[PDB]
Amino acid sequence: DLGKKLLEAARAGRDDEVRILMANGADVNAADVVGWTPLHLAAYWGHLEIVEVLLKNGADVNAYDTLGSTPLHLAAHFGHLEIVEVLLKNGADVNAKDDNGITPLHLAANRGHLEIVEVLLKYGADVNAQDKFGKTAFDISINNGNEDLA
Amino acid sequence: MPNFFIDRPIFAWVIAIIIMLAGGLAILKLPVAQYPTIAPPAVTISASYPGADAKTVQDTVTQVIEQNMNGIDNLMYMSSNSDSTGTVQITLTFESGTDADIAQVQVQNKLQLAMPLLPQEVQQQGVSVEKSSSSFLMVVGVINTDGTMTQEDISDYVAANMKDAISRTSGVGDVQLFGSQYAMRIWMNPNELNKFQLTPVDVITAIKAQNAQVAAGQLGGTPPVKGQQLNASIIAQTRLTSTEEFGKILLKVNQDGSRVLLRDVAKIELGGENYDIIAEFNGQPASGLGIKLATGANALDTAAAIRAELAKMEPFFPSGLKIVYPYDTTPFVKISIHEVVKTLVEAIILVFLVMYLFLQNFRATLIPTIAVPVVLLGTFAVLAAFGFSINTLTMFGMVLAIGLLVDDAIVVVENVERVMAEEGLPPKEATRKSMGQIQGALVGIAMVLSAVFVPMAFFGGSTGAIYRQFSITIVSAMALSVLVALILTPALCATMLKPIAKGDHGEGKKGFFGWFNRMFEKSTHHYTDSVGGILRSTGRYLVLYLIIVVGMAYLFVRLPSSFLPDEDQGVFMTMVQLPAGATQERTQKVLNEVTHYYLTKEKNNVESVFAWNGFGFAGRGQNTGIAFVSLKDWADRPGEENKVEAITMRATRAFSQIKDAMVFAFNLPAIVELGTATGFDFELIDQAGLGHEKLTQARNQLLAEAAKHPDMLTSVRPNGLEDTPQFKIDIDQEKAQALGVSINDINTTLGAAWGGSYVNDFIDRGRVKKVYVMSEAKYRMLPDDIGDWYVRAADGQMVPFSAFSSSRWEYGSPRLERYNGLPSMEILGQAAPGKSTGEAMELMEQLASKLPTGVGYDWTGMSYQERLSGNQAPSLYAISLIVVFLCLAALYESWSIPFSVMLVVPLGVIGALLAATFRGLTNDVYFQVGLLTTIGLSAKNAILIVEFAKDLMDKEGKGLIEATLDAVRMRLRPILMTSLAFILGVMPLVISTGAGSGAQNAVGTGVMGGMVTATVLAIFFVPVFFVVVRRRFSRKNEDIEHS
Amino acid sequence: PGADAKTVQDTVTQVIEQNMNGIDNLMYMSSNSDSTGTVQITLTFESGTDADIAQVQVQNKLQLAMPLLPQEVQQQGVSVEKSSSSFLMVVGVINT
Amino acid sequence: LGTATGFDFELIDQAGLGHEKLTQARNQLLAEAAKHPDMLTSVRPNGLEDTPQFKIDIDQEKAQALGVSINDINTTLGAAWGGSYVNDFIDRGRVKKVYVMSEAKYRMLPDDIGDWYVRAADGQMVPFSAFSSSRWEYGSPRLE
Amino acid sequence: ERLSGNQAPSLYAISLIVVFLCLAALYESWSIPFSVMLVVPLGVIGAL
Repeated sequence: DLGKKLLEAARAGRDDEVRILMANGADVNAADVVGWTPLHLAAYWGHLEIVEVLLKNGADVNAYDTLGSTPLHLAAHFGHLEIVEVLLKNGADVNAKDDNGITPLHLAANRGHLEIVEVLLKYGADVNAQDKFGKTAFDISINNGNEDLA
Repeated sequence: MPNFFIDRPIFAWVIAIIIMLAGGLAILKLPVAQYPTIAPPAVTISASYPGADAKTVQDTVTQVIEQNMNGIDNLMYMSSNSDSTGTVQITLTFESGTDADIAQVQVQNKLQLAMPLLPQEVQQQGVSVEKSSSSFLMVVGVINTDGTMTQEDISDYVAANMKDAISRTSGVGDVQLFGSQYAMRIWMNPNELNKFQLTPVDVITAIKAQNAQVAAGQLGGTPPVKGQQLNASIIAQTRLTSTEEFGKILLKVNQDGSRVLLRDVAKIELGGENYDIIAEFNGQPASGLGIKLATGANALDTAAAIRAELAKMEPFFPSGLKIVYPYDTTPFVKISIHEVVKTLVEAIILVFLVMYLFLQNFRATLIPTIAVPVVLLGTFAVLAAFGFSINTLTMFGMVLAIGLLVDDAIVVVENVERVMAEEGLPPKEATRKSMGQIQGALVGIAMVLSAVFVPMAFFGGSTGAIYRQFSITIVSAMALSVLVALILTPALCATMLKPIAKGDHGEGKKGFFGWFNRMFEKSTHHYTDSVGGILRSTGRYLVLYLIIVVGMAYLFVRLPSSFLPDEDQGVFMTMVQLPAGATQERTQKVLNEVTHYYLTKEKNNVESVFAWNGFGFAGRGQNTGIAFVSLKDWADRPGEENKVEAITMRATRAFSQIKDAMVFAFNLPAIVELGTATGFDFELIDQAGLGHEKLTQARNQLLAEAAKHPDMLTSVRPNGLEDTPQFKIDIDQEKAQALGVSINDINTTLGAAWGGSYVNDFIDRGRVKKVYVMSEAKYRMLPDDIGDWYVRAADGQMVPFSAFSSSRWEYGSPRLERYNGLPSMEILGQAAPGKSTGEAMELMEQLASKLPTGVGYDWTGMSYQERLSGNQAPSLYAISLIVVFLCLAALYESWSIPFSVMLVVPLGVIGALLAATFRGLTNDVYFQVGLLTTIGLSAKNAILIVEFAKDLMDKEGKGLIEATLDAVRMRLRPILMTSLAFILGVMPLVISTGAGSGAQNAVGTGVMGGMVTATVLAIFFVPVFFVVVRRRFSRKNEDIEHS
Repeated sequence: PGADAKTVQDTVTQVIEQNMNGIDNLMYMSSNSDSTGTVQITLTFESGTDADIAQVQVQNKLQLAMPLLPQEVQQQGVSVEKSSSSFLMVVGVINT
Repeated sequence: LGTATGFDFELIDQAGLGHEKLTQARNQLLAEAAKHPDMLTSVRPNGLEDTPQFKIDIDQEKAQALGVSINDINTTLGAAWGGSYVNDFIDRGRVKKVYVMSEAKYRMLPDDIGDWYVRAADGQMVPFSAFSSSRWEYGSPRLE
Repeated sequence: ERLSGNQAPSLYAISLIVVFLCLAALYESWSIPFSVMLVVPLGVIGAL
């Protein structure tokens, strides 16, 4: 029925049709074949307002895909600062590890987001957490040559 | 020239027979096809990268080729798509008239300079360059009814034993095989590999070493030693030939001495080169051939020969191998020939009738029965001299010319009958006098009609190619008709007509005919009395004319216009698209449901369903497919409800209830090679440093803004595919370096296992084929299977993939689109109900201009023809007006009298516009050509009316009014005779239902109404036209007679 | 060089032949592969076929298949010639 | 044009037959035609008859055991008995080819096969006789 | 040969017809042409 019409409504960024589908009792926590929830879609693509309409409607803020990644992982990887904040303000695990042991700090530190790193650090991001290769967020920065993050 | 042939009627006969000989000869030898070359020449570059994704394909293949596509002549535009099946196609479209062979050679020459820069995997797969704008001649399907063959087994028999003798058949050019020949499939096992400390690298190296062919020289080889006695070829290694020989390939002799054979780490079977396409004919596995007509080849003779050579193979078939034919244009063509010939032969009959009704002797009915076929046959010889073929447009151009060829025969015979009646002259001396009355006008009519139909042939693009088919056919038949009217028919009038006593109008005959002659004598008197009456107050009817003109304008601006009528072609299409990530097995159930539908709920109508799982018309992928529905014969589908249009609506409606998919059915356009016709074709282009993501953005912007003008655009949407989730896997360069595991060992292990690897060639039953290594399916499906693959370090330890790699989920395109070398997304769509497509584009242009900076746009396909061809029709027909006036100015020796003829133009046009608006048809190419033929016939009537009146004042001294009523009295019977036969002859076309009736309705309705009002109005209006014009431009003493 | 008739036919002749489709006015095709490591593939066209058009379509098709020939065959140079012309003269060269 | 006189016939293998089953049916057709000398005369092949060829087999097990690589074997045999285009030199300003090939006397008879050695990975010279066998067989010197 | 045997009869049937038609035009008669066409075998036998 509507758990499907919601994932695509959340991938498209269609606010009212999300709001209409939440009114139609569509599952906030529906997931596709790779485990991505409407919050996963809205965090990946950068839709703040649907992150706000889903979370206000009881969307699992710490949902993880079939590889262990969370909406904060996507939002911190891809620069959606406001969504990194809105996810974190609603109880997003700031130190969550995927099946590779990668944290939203690892992701944001890779691409050079300096703001999202600080927002994660404030919300208790483990500076010394490690991936499956022993690397931390610092090791990433000296690798990238980003003197600011270092 | 007539007089020469009145005196030599056997000479005139001999020329007619020779003309008939060349024509019937040309018919036997001329190419026959549904349509000539209409779509602009297109060349397609195809390349395949096994296991590669859309991005990898585009960025190692597509861009490399595109950057070398300059210095090519007559190129209109270039477009390409690279998809996740490792397939890239680059189509180059050239101007209409470009030599297709010259275009392909310049493409191939340019594509070549770039071959050294493509990956070896792409080069080894073979980059093809083909002419792709040719249409399909037929589609052959191959099944096994004993159920003993998978589609790969069928596909291999087709390639090895069928495909090549088909490419050899008379007239065929370009054949596409559904599937591939056999490939030696090495299905690897990762557990067994790790347990012996082997990788795919060691497998590939073993096949490349033990499946090889060796040049080994000769015993006694040259230069030999003195006194050598033996010379023999040294045969060292030969390609392997079977699954067993591949099975015992020695991979490794173990420590204890045990041998690691290839069958000890892999299953080995003959399979397909590729498994992305599932092909089903009525739910059964199938392979087949898509066959195209070679340029300028006889479609009738090519299909008939093809069906004979498959019949020369069927004994040598394996048991149960059955040939089937889901598509073949040959029957629809033969029905078209039959219908046009029937229209011609029965239009001849209707003329013999109307001849016998008005002239009442079996002797004058014979003359048009001879002249018309002589012209019809001879037209084919003219078409051969200019390189044309027998097709739908040329055959219909000949029926649209029937009214003009018939009038030439009527006007000549009727005038001899009248001169004999009104003057008692003998047939020979009357024929001489009658020809002196009309031969100057007939020549002048030939020039005027030339100026009407010749400008058509200079439109550009695909539509100009269509008009040119009618233009050359009609002018040729017309020019021949006049020649016959000056050579044969006067000779036939003088030698076959019996004398008529002076003053004898048959008013004293008995029965039906005598009643007829008296009544027509009365009606003529009423006509001239009327026209006498209308001529007394002409300002009243000059206003009536102004109303007919303004009304014709209003009807023209209100009538929608189309390209070519849709035809029930006996086949149609249904397309299937599942959401992203959907698998091959999910789409199959849908196609099995779409299949199952047709062979049950449409049991009477559908003959077969050819389903393809893997490619659709939006792109390629596991989540797409189509089903080709071949109907039963039109004869067994009587009624509206059993036509393709009705069958396609009931299909789409019942596929609304399908949940896992999204399925429509639709008819084929009349010209399938062109497609399109309806709507526009738009391209959104990244012109700065934007990306696929910023481009899909601006597309959705444009798509949403267009959806907010549903008064203007409807059904705007993409042509391509949406982003799908893809498995991004990263190699840690530091760890792989630490564990001593080389990157090259990693990438060929991953690629060959999950994507497959062409290794080398083996030899299957004497025919060279490919060898593929690839993981067995079960070990390469889910991300957890990634861990079960090991790579050898330099020290010798097996290191699992998990020890040097990470991975996430991300989104990516399964089909990237480029236009003219830059990233693009194609956006289709059409104009709203009652709106022009020309103004639908202007909104699309305005919407696209508000898109982000760096995003541009361009029009393509059918739309690109419009944007550069709207200025044409006004100028072209302004040239037609001027030459027509000038020719009439020459015929009449006056600058003003031409105006009396040209004003008849709207008289027939309003009838066509009324009959079209009544029947709810469209301004289409058949309607426009019928407009010209209607306008030409009305102009012929007005020319002869005006010429008779002017000659009465000139050579016989009568005044304006006596000559006007006199001329229009002599012209009443010929004008009515032609129109009665023509209007009656276009009768079966207007009511036509069934195959071909789309075009038949189109040429019938407009011509019919145009014929009716032209004759009703012009008989009254051109007598007004001549009088009012002759009064404004005059100088002295013209209302009164003179010596 | 050094190859036998079977090796020549099955690494060269068949590879080229399978790519000889989509060529206009082709009447028939024949070839021989012999123990001198030499292969010759003759394509004969209808009378009146433009010889230059025929050769170009042959060369264009033969080319797409060059990446699939052994390096030893590519390095020797695959020639494509019009062969139905007759001999004008034969020059011999000797040293007395 | 050549020809003019007589006919020109082709016998074709259209199923999975072989050169051997084809030469068979040819000799069948040739013999039956020779039994109509009232009708056909001088029917015969245009091509060549099968000739004895030296089939030499490499033992994959031994060459693997002696550490001698197959690639070292095949380029040693081919370049010695068949010759190998290597690269280009420059003769009096004109680029020409460079060919390696055995001197004639060491590549005439099957006994000369033994006098060729290949280096193993360890460094020992292994003669051809230590990893190969051979027989006589028939084969076509010109396939049609 | 196999694709060109049907040719000589038709081609020279066309030659006969056009020759007759031309003579029919020259003489203005359908019969007098026959008086000319019958000379054909007179020279053919000498060549044979």
